[PDB]
Amino acid sequence: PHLVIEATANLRLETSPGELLEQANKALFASGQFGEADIKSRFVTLEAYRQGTAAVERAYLHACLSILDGRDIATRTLLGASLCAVLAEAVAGGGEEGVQVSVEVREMERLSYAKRVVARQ
Amino acid sequence: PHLVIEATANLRLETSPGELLEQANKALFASGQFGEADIKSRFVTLEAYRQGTAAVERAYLHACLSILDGRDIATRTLLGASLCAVLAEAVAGGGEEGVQVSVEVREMERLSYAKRVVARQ
Amino acid sequence: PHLVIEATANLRLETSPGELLEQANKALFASGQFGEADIKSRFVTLEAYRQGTAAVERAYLHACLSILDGRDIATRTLLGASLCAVLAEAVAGGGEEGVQVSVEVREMERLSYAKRVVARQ
Amino acid sequence: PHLVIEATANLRLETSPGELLEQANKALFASGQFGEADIKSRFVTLEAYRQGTAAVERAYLHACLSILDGRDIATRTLLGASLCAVLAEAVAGGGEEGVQVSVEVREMERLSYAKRVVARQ
Amino acid sequence: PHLVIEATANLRLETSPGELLEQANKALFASGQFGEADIKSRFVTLEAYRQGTAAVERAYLHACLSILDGRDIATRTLLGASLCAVLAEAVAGGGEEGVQVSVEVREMERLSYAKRVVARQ
Amino acid sequence: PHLVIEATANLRLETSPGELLEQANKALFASGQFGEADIKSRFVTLEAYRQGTAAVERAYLHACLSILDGRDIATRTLLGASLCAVLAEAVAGGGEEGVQVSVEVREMERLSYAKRVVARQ
Amino acid sequence: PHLVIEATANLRLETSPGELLEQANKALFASGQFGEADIKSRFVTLEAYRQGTAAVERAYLHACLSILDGRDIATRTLLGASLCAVLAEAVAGGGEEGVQVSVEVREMERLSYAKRVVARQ
Amino acid sequence: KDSPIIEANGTLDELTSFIGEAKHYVDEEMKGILEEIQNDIYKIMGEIGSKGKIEGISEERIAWLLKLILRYMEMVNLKSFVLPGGTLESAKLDVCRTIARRALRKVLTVTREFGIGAEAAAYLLALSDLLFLLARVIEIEKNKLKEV
Amino acid sequence: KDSPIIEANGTLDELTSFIGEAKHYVDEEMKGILEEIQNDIYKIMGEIGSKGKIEGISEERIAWLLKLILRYMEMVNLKSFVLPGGTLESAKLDVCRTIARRALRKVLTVTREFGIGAEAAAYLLALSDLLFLLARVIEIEKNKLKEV
Amino acid sequence: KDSPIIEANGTLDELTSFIGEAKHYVDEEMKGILEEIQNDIYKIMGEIGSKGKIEGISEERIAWLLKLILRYMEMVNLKSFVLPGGTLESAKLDVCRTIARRALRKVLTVTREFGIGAEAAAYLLALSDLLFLLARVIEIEKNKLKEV
Amino acid sequence: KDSPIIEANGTLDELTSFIGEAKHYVDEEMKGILEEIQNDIYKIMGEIGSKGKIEGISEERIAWLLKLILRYMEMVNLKSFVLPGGTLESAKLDVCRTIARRALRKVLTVTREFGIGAEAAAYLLALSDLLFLLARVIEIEKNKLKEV
Amino acid sequence: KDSPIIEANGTLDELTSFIGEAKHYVDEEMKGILEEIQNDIYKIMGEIGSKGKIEGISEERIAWLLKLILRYMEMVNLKSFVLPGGTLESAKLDVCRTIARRALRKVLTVTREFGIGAEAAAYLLALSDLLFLLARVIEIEKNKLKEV
Amino acid sequence: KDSPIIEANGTLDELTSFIGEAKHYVDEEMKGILEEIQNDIYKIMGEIGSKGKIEGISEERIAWLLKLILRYMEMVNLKSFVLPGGTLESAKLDVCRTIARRALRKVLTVTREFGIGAEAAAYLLALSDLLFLLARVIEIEKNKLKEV
Amino acid sequence: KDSPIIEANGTLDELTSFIGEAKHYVDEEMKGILEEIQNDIYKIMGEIGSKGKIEGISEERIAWLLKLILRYMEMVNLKSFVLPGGTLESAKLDVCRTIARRALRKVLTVTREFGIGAEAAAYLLALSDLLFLLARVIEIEKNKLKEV
Amino acid sequence: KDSPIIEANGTLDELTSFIGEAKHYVDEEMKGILEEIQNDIYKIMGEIGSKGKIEGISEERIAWLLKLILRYMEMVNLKSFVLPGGTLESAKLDVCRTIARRALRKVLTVTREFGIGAEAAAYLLALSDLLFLLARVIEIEKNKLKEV
Repeated sequence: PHLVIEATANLRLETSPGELLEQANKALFASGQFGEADIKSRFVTLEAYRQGTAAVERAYLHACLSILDGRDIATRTLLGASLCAVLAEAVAGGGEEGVQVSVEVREMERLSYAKRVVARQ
Repeated sequence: PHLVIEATANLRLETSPGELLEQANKALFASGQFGEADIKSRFVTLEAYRQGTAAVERAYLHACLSILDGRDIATRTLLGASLCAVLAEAVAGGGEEGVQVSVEVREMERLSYAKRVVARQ
Repeated sequence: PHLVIEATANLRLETSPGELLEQANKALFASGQFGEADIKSRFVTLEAYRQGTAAVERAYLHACLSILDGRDIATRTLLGASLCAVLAEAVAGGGEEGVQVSVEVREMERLSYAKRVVARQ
Repeated sequence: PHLVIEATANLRLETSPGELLEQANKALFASGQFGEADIKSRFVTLEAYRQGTAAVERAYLHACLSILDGRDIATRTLLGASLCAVLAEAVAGGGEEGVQVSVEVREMERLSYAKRVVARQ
Repeated sequence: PHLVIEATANLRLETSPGELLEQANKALFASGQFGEADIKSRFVTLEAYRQGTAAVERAYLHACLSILDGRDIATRTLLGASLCAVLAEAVAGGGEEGVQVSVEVREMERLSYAKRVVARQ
Repeated sequence: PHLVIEATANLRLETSPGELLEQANKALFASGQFGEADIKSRFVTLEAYRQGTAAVERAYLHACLSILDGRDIATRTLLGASLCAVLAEAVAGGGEEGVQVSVEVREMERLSYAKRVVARQ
Repeated sequence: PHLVIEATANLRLETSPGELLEQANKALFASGQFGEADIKSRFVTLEAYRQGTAAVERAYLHACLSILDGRDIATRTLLGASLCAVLAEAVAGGGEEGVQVSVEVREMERLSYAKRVVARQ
Repeated sequence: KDSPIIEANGTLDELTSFIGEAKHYVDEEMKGILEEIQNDIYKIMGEIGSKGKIEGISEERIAWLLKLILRYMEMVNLKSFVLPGGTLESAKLDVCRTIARRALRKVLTVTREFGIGAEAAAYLLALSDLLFLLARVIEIEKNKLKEV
Repeated sequence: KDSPIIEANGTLDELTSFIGEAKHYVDEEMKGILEEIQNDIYKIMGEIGSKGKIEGISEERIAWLLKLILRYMEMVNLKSFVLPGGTLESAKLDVCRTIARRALRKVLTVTREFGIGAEAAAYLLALSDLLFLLARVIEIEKNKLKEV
Repeated sequence: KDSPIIEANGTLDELTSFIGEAKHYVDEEMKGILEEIQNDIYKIMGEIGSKGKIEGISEERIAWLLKLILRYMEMVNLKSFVLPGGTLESAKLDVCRTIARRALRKVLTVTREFGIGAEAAAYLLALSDLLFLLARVIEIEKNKLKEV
Repeated sequence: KDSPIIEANGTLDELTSFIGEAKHYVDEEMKGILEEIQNDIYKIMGEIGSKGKIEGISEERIAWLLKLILRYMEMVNLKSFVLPGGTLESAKLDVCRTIARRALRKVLTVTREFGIGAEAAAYLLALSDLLFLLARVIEIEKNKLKEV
Repeated sequence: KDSPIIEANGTLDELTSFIGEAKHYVDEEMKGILEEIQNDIYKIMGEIGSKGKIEGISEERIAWLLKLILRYMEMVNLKSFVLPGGTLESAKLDVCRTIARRALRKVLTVTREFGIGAEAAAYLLALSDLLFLLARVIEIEKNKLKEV
Repeated sequence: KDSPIIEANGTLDELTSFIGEAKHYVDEEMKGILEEIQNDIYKIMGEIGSKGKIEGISEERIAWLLKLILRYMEMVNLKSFVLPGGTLESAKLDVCRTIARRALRKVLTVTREFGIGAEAAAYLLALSDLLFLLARVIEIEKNKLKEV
Repeated sequence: KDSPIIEANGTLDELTSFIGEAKHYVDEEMKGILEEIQNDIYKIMGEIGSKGKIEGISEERIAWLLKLILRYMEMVNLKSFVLPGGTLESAKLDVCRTIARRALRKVLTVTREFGIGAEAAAYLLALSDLLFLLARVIEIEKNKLKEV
Repeated sequence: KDSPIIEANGTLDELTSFIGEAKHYVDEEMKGILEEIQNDIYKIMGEIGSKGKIEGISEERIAWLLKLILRYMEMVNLKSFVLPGGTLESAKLDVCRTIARRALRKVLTVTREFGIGAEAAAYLLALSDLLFLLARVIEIEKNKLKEV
């Protein structure tokens, strides 16, 4: 599966991005749904961002888990709630109000999905 | 909802990225579909890019609006046409030919969607 | 169509990102499915990334092709297999084990899709 | 089955209420649908009554046969027409105009119907 | 149609039973659903009655409108609400608490319904 | 709900009509289906009655429970069997043979049902 | 039910045909599906037989249980597996290779099935 | 026209035709009764045939059968089941009785689909009961009750 | 009750009613046979009417028809097809034969839907074959065989 | 949301919009009545729009219409059928009356499918009857009753 | 009653109500024409409402519209498409024209399902064509033809 | 043609007809805006009517509405819900707003079945939002805001 | 046999098996009560298993439960909701209560499809209510009421 | 995966879990038998879970149950029906017996739809028969046979 | 109410009842955990029972399970598959685990049909995973790991 974490530049975290990704992968592996080496996650800092129209200092944290189709909605919901827990506990603060944390779970088409291993070892 | 704007490095805009995001959020809020503080948009400059196979200087501007499912196709089409209008009027020029502006509207699964507010205020 | 290539910072390629994008566009155009100037691809280097929970040096290469709906599954599968071939042959090496290469093909909603050409030439 | 006969106080009959009930039971038994001892009928005189809004002396005679479901519409219609014949021939006169005679046939839910015999003999 | 009004002996009314029946018939005729002379209503005082298990002085007023099937649910609901309005405004008081007023609208089977006019004038 | 108990004049009971109604309400409340103050029951003595065509001294005891629709058939059957138990144990004797005890459970249309509380306290 | 056991003349058994039939009937009765006296089985020795085209000494043991339709597939499968167990343990040896043991369970049409008892005792 | 309508009208037309044959094997009293039934059937066929537009039989016609049923019920007090057609005359009535019930089955289809013929269905039901009594009466007078 | 059940029982009731009429046009021998059939039909109607709860006819009753069929087959050796009702008496039997097959069609519907009446269906089938033979026998004795 | 819900709410929104236009062609008395109706419609739209979650109109609101109906019924005693819109003012009310019945048809679909809006359906039915009376009253005062 | 019947009658009732409003914005000549249409619609509603039992409009009524259509076709000779409602008066007619076509869609549903209202459907079709011409005539006299 | 196509085109034709009436109750500025809408609707009807063969409205036409919406949103800052038609002029716009949403419901049916009219559906949605703002603006200028 | 029948009988067989386990954790009084229930369940399984042919429980058996329910209702007067299994003994009864309701769901399927088991369904419903009371009584005596 | 597959595997997983509890209430001999059953169930779950790809139990495993059934049938010779759970130990087995039959119902659904699990279904059927015998044996040794 | 709702609520009620029994076979630490689960199940039943009207469990409740799962995953590092119920205590948890997954299957039906209970479904899934770990932990401490 593919996990992409997006955080605004003004968002403060309790951990480093690397530590956050490790915690996220542990949570994903705790579902027993994926192989260990298949969990591929990444972290991106948003430099240009606007939250709404109001003139209020805001910061948000969003994640997008992309998995191959097949799992039921119970599994998809659990995975999202799992990542959201990790992301929420990592937030130290941001802006001058509450920080919105969101996690999306989307499904990749398995039949058209291409995968190979190169420089094998 | 989540809005991601992607612009090639050689694309010139009539406004700054921040001003473009503010105009985009105003257009989204003008639909009366979303709460103000829920509109979370971001802007990204593409450094590595190729448009086609021809040896012509080109620049493109793409946007991707991700909303929770439930809205009809009339609303989804209106939102896309709304963002495309804002993006088109922001383009000053790019490359040695016309600039392609595109907007995609996709739907996030609501039932598996996780959302929390941390560092509340 | 929109193509996004993501590569970890520790991944070594046989070609430059620009050369990789050109090879990818040639492969996409070889399907005879898209117009030349419509193929809009981009390359992104991942700076913050974790693959799994194990303490092993790893590197992965992922691509995401977004096309308008309408094509059959044979075409979608062929496009993914086409990009995966280009990406695999570009990988020189990474980490201390095999490099996982993956390509996703997703469909954009055509009816709500907005597209315009500005600064026309 | 249960039969309830309602007659306005100003209605004159050719027979006593008891004789009317006996004639009604004979008509019901003549259908060959019910056991003899199962036919339970009663007669009630209406003291407080109004027929319409006009200031005309009126009198009506209504009956309500309640049987367990199962019988076809031909049987239900026949039973109603049978009782209506008995009731019509019993009417001597009432009010200063014609007397309306009506018979309703309704069905009781058999599956939830409770029945017992106490003080058995 | 047939209307039966039941009132507990301890219930006090603003009008006589006869006046109440006249008001009820006017309300039924105001629907334009029935012929004037077809509206046959009656009033009954309940001498033996219990409302609940509590030892509280209570009084209730119930009505049952029986009409031939065919009318939509909008008409049936309107008729019930119409009778309930008449019954509610007629209640002066009863027991040592609030008086429950209820109106039921039921449908008689038209096809098996028998009706005749005797002693014609 | 509305409960109507009908007993022939020649039927002897172990309890008074009032005591019988109290026992009936306790049984209905024991189902946990209805609110206490909603259970509205009444008792009526039949003066004019005939059971069958035979010349045998007979007496019967019938009840009719009217509840709003929604409950399953298991509940409706249980309610009828509950009332029938109370009625059967109340019968001391009647006529020169066994006394038939019956209980009907019918459903009132909820959507067209009108209910109000007047002289509120 | 009807059971027919067929064995090639060169097949050696651990028991006599009669003892084999008794063991088979005990197994069939152990299912609790049939009455004791209804289990009618028979044994036949095959004198003219060929197994395949190869020139190898072979011997096989086949059974065919015919029961009236109605039983589920779980029962039919169990009966076949039951008979096959009895037949397999009875085989001592045959030919110059392994002995194939097979059991078929077929269903007789119950509605057209004729059965009588003559010379009754 | 609609098939249920056509079939019902045809079976009714068959009923009155068998009655028209049976009335030549009964006395002058029953003959007058059967001819009244033929007129009612004709009135019924008009109702069903016109899909409800033309008025069918009145309530009194059903009440007329019940008058006869109650009348002949006092003459017939048998307990055990009997074999149809104790005499040739009664056999004609037993036939008409079964045709009447066959007509009833067709009419019920019309009633359940088009919502008409409820009155007619009740008539045919009572008619079959009367034809049963009329058949037993004839057998009783000649004492030819064959039982099961 | 269920419509296939009602229709089957009605048609059977019609069959025994036509048989009840035909038995007044045959000799004392065939009359006794037809009356035995009426009793069997009555037993069949109880089975179908009770939806299988009440026991129908026995196996011997079917074997009884076959005894008669084999018996009258020796008296009937015609080759060419014949027109029904060479005589008035045989015409009654030809009618009953067709009603019996109509009853068979109704019973088969019950059997295919409820899984009962297989025995009864076999009886009606053999019954129609017997009624065919009985009709030809009468025509043979009076020599009124009308051929196609 | 569900199509029957959306269509019902839209038609109701159209009803109150036509009423909002008609109230500029009536006296101050009827204007106050029509504005009360607009508030009720708004309360109804909330009930249907929320698929039953939000409470709709009360029983008294229906009783309020009946108070007006009985009141204006004493002023309208016409026998023959009349052509809609004797005057321009009454024509506005005749329009609103038909839109109200169109809203009723949509609400009934919701009631038959989701089991809500029975109260609202009764209101719209009584509303159309009131709008009929209000239209005839205006025509009566100016004596412009056009008959068929 | 049946939903297609109820919807058709309601839409027709709405049509004549809008016509009843528009006739206060036209001259005395067109007012007389529109009132004749209202009477025809009333006659149509009786036919559809009674599910075909009550006679609808005659053939001459359709021929009456065609007389007017041919008459006003000589006054209207425009080529380019025009925007509805060049004047306030003509705007009322353009509205009625669209309501008439909406009524036509409902009636066609009745015709395709119940086999009635073919005559009425033809009337509404010709009616919409007449209302188009009447609207353009008014715009022509005041010279307010707005084109696309 | 297909019923969803016919119904959508008819409702659109009705929308522009009501707009054609409302434009005689607004100032010269809004009249020019409404007439531009009429031309767009005409272009939309061509697209839907030809089942997608003829090109509909452009992207700029939708962007044109949004220019007006954002413009009038600065003039309308109400919190509480308001009753439609504070003035006679605004009442006309409130009507057109509801007809526009009714047209939207019909077009959506076409889009979900034939895969065309997505652009047109977005236009009608934005159109209804503009007509809402235009109605409130008129009420604001004359200070006739009636609230719930 | 039919799947709804098989499933109902199986679940009932499971119910009496869990009751058979729970009766080793209760006093001698409740043990006698539970064993009476086991006999009733056995009688119920015979009714459902035979598809209605074999007589099920009597009316008095349901009245027997109600005698116990009314009896233990006087001992249980809790307001707040409680967590199942305050004690190990009561936990066994809470389990049986849920299995009984699961049996009820299966029986209701049979009743809605085959029209049998209405009496049995009422029994299981009352049974679950009794098992609830019996569980709370045990918790009350040992004072282990765990609330939410 | 497919719902019938998921439900079957879940019920099987529940069966071996109840067996895993019951084996702590039996002697060392039956405990070894129940643990062999748990291994078979695990092998069955692999077959059903993989939709037939992975090999299930062998023929000998079914023959193994029959060896035990025939063995314990000689120890159990009761005539009258007995109430489940004469002892606490046997009650555990009676529970497992019913869960096994519930698993059988789920597996049969898979077999009738996917054509796999016929062997497994036969195993569960024989398993339930063995668990019945094992339960009665325990009751016999302690002499706690409760009859109906 | 709806059958999928009733079945889901019943199975959930059964789950918390089995948990209520198992908590008398665990230490004081796990007992407190299981009682927290019972409260969550009660909150879930309110959500499903009210068809989504009443708020269910919060996001933190799911995060609470994951805290425990990650905690006990460090104590359980087995490779080979194990037979359920190594000890009597763990056997109770293995049972509850399977009931929880059975509840999950019922809730998923509700989610796929009514669009509610997605949060609850995720909870039950994580619950079953926790009950698995809790069962293995007990077996590990007493060293009773039975493998396949």
